[PDB]
Amino acid sequence: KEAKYHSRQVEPLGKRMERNYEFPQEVHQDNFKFGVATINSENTAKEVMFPQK
Amino acid sequence: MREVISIHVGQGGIQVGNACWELFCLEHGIQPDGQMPSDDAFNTFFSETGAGKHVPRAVFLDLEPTVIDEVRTGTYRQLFHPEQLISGKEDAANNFARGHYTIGKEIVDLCLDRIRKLADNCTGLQGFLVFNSVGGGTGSGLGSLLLERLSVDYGKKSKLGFTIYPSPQVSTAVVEPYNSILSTHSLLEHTDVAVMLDNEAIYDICRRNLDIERPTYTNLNRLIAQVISSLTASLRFDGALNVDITEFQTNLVPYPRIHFMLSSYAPIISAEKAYHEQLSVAEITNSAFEPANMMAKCDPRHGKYMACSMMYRGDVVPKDVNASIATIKTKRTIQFVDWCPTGFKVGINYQPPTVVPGGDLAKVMRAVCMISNSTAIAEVFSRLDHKFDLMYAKRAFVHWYVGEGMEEGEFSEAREDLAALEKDYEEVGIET
Amino acid sequence: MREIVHIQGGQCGNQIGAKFWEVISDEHGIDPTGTYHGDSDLQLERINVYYNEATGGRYVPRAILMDLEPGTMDSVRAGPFGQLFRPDNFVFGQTGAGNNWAKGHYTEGAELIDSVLDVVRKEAEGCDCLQGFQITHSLGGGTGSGMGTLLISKVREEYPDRIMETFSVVPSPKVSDTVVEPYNATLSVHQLVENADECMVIDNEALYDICFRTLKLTTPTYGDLNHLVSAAMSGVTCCLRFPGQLNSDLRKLAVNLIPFPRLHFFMIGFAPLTSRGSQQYRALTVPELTQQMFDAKNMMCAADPRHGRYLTASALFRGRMSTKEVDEQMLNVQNKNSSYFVEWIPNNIKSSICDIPPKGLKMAVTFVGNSTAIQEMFKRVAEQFTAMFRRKAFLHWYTGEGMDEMEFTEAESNMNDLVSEYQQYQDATA
Amino acid sequence: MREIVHIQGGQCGNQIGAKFWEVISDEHGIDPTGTYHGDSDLQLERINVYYNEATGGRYVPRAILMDLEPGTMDSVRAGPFGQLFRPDNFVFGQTGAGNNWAKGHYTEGAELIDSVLDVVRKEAEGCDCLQGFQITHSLGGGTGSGMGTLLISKVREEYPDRIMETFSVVPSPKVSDTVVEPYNATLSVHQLVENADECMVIDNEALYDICFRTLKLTTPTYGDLNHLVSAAMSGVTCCLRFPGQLNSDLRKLAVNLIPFPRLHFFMIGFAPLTSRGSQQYRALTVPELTQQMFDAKNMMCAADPRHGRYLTASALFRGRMSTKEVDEQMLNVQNKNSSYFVEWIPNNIKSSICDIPPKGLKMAVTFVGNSTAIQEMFKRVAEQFTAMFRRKAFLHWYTGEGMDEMEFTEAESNMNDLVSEYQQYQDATA
Amino acid sequence: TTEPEKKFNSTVLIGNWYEERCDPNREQSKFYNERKFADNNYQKYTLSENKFQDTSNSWLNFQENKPEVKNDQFITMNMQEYKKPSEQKRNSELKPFIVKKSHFDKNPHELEEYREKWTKSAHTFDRMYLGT
Ligand SMILES: Nc1nc2c(ncn2[C@@H]2O[C@H](COP(=O)(O)OP(=O)(O)OP(=O)(O)O)[C@@H](O)[C@H]2O)c(=O)[nH]1
Ligand SMILES: Nc1nc2c(ncn2[C@@H]2O[C@H](COP(=O)(O)OP(=O)(O)O)[C@@H](O)[C@H]2O)c(=O)[nH]1
Ligand SMILES: Nc1nc2c(ncn2[C@@H]2O[C@H](COP(=O)(O)OP(=O)(O)O)[C@@H](O)[C@H]2O)c(=O)[nH]1
Ligand SMILES: [Mg+2]
Repeated sequence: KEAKYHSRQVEPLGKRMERNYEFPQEVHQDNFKFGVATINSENTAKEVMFPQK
Repeated sequence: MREVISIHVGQGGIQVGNACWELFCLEHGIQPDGQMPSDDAFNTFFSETGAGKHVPRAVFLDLEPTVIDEVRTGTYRQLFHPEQLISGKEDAANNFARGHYTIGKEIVDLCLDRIRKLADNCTGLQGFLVFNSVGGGTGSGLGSLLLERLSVDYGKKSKLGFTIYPSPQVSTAVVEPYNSILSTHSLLEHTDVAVMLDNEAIYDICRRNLDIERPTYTNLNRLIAQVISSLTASLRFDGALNVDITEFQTNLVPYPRIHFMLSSYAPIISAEKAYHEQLSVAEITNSAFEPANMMAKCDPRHGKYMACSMMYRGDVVPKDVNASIATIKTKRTIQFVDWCPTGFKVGINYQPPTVVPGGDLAKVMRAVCMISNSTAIAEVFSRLDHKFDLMYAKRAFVHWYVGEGMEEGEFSEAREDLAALEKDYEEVGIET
Repeated sequence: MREIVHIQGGQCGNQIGAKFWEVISDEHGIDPTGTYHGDSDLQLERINVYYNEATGGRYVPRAILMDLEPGTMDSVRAGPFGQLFRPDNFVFGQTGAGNNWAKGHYTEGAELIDSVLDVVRKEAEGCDCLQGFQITHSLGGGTGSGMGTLLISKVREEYPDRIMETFSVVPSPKVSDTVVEPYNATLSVHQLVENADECMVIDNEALYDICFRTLKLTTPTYGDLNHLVSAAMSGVTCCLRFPGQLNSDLRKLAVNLIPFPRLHFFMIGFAPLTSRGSQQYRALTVPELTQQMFDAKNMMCAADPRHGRYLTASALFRGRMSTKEVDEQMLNVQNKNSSYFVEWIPNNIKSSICDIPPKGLKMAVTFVGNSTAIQEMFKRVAEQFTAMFRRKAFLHWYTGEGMDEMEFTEAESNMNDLVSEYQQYQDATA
Repeated sequence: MREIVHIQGGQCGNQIGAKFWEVISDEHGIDPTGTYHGDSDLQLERINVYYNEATGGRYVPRAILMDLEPGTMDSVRAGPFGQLFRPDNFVFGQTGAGNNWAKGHYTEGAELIDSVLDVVRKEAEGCDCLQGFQITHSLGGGTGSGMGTLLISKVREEYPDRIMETFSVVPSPKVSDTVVEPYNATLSVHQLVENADECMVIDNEALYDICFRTLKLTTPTYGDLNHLVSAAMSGVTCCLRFPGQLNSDLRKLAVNLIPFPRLHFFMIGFAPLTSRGSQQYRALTVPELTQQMFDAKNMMCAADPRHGRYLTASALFRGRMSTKEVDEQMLNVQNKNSSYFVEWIPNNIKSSICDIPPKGLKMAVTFVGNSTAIQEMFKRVAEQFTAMFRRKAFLHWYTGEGMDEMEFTEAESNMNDLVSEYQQYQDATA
Repeated sequence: TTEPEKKFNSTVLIGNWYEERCDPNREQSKFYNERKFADNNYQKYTLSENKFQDTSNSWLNFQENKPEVKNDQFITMNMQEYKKPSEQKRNSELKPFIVKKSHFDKNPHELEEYREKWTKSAHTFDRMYLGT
């Protein structure tokens, strides 16, 4: 009953301040881990020479 | 085959070692009982008991029983070896002479016995890590005595000191400048590498980046543990460019006296506002050098840079590292010492950071931990010298020290040593 | 026959060799299990140049992996093609050198080198008649730069008539990863110049430039760099292992590239190199192979070849072609760029032809050039060295393991003299 | 099957035997009802060594319980595992000895020993090939120290060829329990040097300090001390009962540890001993076992073994391990402690290996040592005896049964001769 | 600063408490989670037992509770090593570095995809020798 003081959902006891966002739960819940991207590795690296074709 | 021994003294060191040991155990997947559920990287920190669990290579020392007993009764009761948790009976009570002349002399023998019984099992000892808050009597005294004993008992083995100097204005005790300056004199000629960890900087980082306005000690300990893991991960995780403990002092120490470095870590963002951005390598390495993110309350813009060693962990690429370092060199606000054309050392590791459930930190691929030797560090020594001088002008609190057996004239020697140290810094900092 | 052994040290050298042996095995049709599975008879025709036989008919390379830290071999043994190497040949210390030249050359290297020298002696007496030694190492690392060159001295003092080959990866200031490259680099090259019969230099920044510009792939890797360097390795000796119009060995190159005994530092290059998307637009011809082989941007070094004059050049062609096109176009390129070729040595370009091209390609070219442009590398390295040394920075750690500043003074004086001597002939006129 | 019979008298001997038989039954899987319920077949080939077979498939120990008072046997029969002993092997008087050696060795012992001699003879020809006798008793008491030693004399007269070992609980000066120890202590110790082939000393003070320092248990009782002694004595004859790589019996130990007929006093020790907190936290290896077994404070005797030099030592490893490590451990401990070993005899440490570790462990070590530091206990006892005898205190109680001071003087003289002759080898140089 | 004799029941921090807390015969060994480990009263309304360490009842023969010990405690070298030449395998413990078990030994499928992946793939050996 004191939860809604505008001082609880802010500056809580050693915890995250409740910036209440809503993430897309269809993804993003199991093992997603931030970052810009997977730094997409260039297709073909070591067979550009000796093309094997 | 490669191992390092960890020493904790003073309740601050104990409480930060606790945080280090949740993090290492969770990183290696070991449950609190010490058993592994289901290669041999753990050999860096742990040792097989012969059948089943693993035991850490750590020792805890204190003259006050409460913290050690809380450790013995906490959730990690079944992990630590029972007779390496050395506890005394009566606390030093912020008196450096108490912890260095009367009470610590009785416990140093047991500590040395345990250190020997740990080192004989080890075969490829990399070195020692030591944790101790500086402003406390028992911490300073036992750190000094242990370091002095070890330097003559073992000789040339590397030793790393993770010291927490007092904040510029924020303070807890009222006499901690005295024991801080004394312990600094003691460890100046005994420690190969000492790092700065004044707490007010961590409070600022937690307030700004983590956005927690009332942080508790656990968060600070968690950050320090993350930094330790970042430093050490190269020994127990494969990487494209690995660096050992011995590959720190060979590249960070221009002169034998100058071995105090300050560290920074990045990225520090909560999971709440990290999903919204990308955190590329260039911006994380810029934030690493950004002055307010240094966990030492010193302004790097007020002095020159001497040497920078940075560890990248995750999926970083050497071309990206070179592209970032070129921009850092191009930037004008940061200038290096004249007689070092190149001053960067770079390490790269694959295993991305781990996150503790219920913690504040967030789980990314790319992380950077930077350790810098710079000429700007003289400010903290000057301000502590001033605080010492104001108190020592009228011999305040001197009786509490002189009645414990420590000689009156010892303070003058430490004062002269500090003056010599700042003289050496200002002499090195000039260009040719 | 005219057989040559492989030894390697330092992590950079081990990474280079771990892919060079892959290239050799792929060319000769040898599986990672050591059993031949090729199709042609010429594949086993000169397998002796690099391989030994064991009971049961399996092949083993004669390479000796040697250093102070076991982690890199712990990695490479689990890696691809790590099963070929003889498990006895691995020799590693338990301390590591910590990128300190003193620790890698005086206190740990001298102690450890007895076993590796013994195994080298055994492998040397094993062959019917040795041709020479070839080395892969990096000059920026402590254990490599020190222990490798000490081993070179020890091998030279016993085998004064054989050939010495070194592939040295020198530190360029553009991509710097350590703080102490100049010291150990100059210390290593001091001893290297007196004993090595041939040394050619490679640059990581130059390799990055090649990978960005010619192949145009967005994410280069150490594997890619090692592979192209290994192709350069193979192209030198392919003529020694396969028949051709004009067979030319290591001693051929030695007599034909070195006018004076102290000028044995080279820069190399490989052609063709094309991007994946443009590989079908190019129509493989000797003319374009030559124009690419002489491109300045295609060199594997930071040295700019048009900043100086070529003392001599050599080309190794692989594949089937007429000799008339090759030598006529060699004359053409010599005439059109006569300003960049020294005048008192007429006809200063070697041509050699081998009838077996590399895998998957019809024609290939390997270029080795001795020119005066390489002085810039030593100039910048010496500048860094003197900047660090004038203040005695990082010096007491080198001094604490038996050396003094007199050695460093001698090294810098010798290298400055070397640079002056190397540039002397550039302005020499007939 | 080279069996041995067991004899015990006095309260201490009865308690030690009660715990020893419990330990042996636990090792061999025997119920308190005497029914076998083991798992492996290795528990039955040598079950006849300690147990005779009765009707119904049950087993009975071949032990003799002897005393001057009925309370001791009334307690042991009521205690656990009291159903193993047959009622016939109990033998007791009705008067008691009262710590009076004369009463237990001249008046009551002489008239009572006929029955015990009869029963021990019956048990002796019960077995096919007797191996020897083992006795457990205390010298500081009356009935044990008198009647048991007189029985020792009689049995040695009857069987000169068999071997007799004794486990003697001597009075320790620190833990003083009775006021008339030195008299009967000297009187007993005289009568062992002529008969006992092996004697092993045990001290209650040493047991207490072991429990307080190594075990760190707050409230030890006599049960734990008995358990320690039972384990230590059981580890002696493991090789005789179980297969192993190097079998060794009591005769081997005697020949291998006795340089001269009058030096048959030993101090024993057991390993590994650790507290309850550190049960899982330390590793069981041959180096750790051999490091602990040679600790000065781990011995079962109050004497400090680092004040003298060993003549011979013997170790009986149990479990499965490598023999090279064992032998190298003895060689290392012999080289690092050359000052604590007599020099004119080389290789004075014996090794034995049995493949069956005790229940609840995986390796164990029993150590038996003959060293010149054992004489301190005899010197202290001699001092007490002389000081108490110069005033003829308590002497009339002994003289009241035809006992004379002439043989008191002879006993103390012979014991002093023992001390002198046994310590003169400490400084003997070849 | 020396050891004190027993003064208080095991449950306090007077000297030498840990051992008798580890001892299982004492009723103190086995404590409750709501005893300490408690943020607030309303969170939990039923106890749970946690037990103090994992120690056997008898100080000696302390390697009990390990199922492997009973299994391997009655084996000797002869039965261990001389079983039968038909189904005998080597039990010696070689040097760690010699048994690294490289990647292709770890997974064989890579091995047979390789070869026709990159071995014997499009070699063109043309020799201009007039006799050949
Ligand atoms: N960052 C951090 N600092 C701590 C911690 N604990 C104590 N400190 C600092 O240490 C200073 C005093 O030293 P303490 O560690 O508390 O105690 P001590 O050094 O062992 O000396 P004593 O008080 O005599 O026991 C305080 O001013 C704190 O700022 C901790 O857990 N984390
Ligand atoms: N070609 C190649 N060079 C590498 C690789 N890894 C590191 N290097 C080079 O090795 C140099 C550092 O050498 P270092 O490790 O100190 O030599 P060490 O002391 O003998 O181990 C760097 O300048 C890199 O350019 C690789 O995988 N391939
Ligand atoms: N270790 C041990 N010592 C005992 C035990 N019972 C008695 N003693 C020792 O034996 C001594 C007394 O022996 P005593 O009973 O008079 O021998 P007795 O007269 O022959 O029966 C005391 O000093 C005790 O220390 C026991 O159960 N265990
Ligand atoms: Mg405290």
